[PDB]
Amino acid sequence: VGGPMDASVEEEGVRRALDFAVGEYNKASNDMYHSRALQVVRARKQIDAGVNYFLDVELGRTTCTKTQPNLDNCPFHDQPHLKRKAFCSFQIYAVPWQGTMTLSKSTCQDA
Amino acid sequence: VGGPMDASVEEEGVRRALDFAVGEYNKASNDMYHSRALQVVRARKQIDAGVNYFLDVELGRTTCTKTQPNLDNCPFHDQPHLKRKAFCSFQIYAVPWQGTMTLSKSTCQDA
Repeated sequence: VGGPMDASVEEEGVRRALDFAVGEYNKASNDMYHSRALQVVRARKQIDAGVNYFLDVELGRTTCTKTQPNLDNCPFHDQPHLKRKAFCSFQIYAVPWQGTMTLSKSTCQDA
Repeated sequence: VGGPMDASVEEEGVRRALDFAVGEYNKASNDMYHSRALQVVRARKQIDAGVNYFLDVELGRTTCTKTQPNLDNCPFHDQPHLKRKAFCSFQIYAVPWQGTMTLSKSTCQDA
């Protein structure tokens, strides 16, 4: 009911996946020795569609603290050394059946 | 040709996305002040399907260094304090048209 279906380690995409993983494990790992798979205890897979949102947005620093109300519409800093406008690029990954979002990518260039 | 289609900031899922993002921006940010969107310069979206692989795997530390050949089939450490078997869970996100993989999740419990 909804979850990942089993797949044979024999399967092409699974070998690719498993090779990739062990690969990253070794690259990241700090061992001078190479590790490799003894045995795959379980391999499953899930086709999963989601929407990516790409938003390019200018943010302004408002005059309200995070610990106060109305934040939605309160006014931007006009004092000279207090103001900051940043320009940001956000990538958001949305799985709509699940109602969840993740910030995949985030840069603010700030100016 | 292949890339993200424009979407109206008026659109429901986009407001959700933009609110989510600014939200995370503030949570992560170190400012005592709240930032909010001045203007959204550009908003696009892409429906994108990929396969998730979930692999549960026991890894063994082999006797070969990373800087030598045959690593695919070379033998595990048998000396007592040199051997390590770990048991790992890897989540791999594959976009097959693009031929790319990402390690989304990775834990080795080590024993």
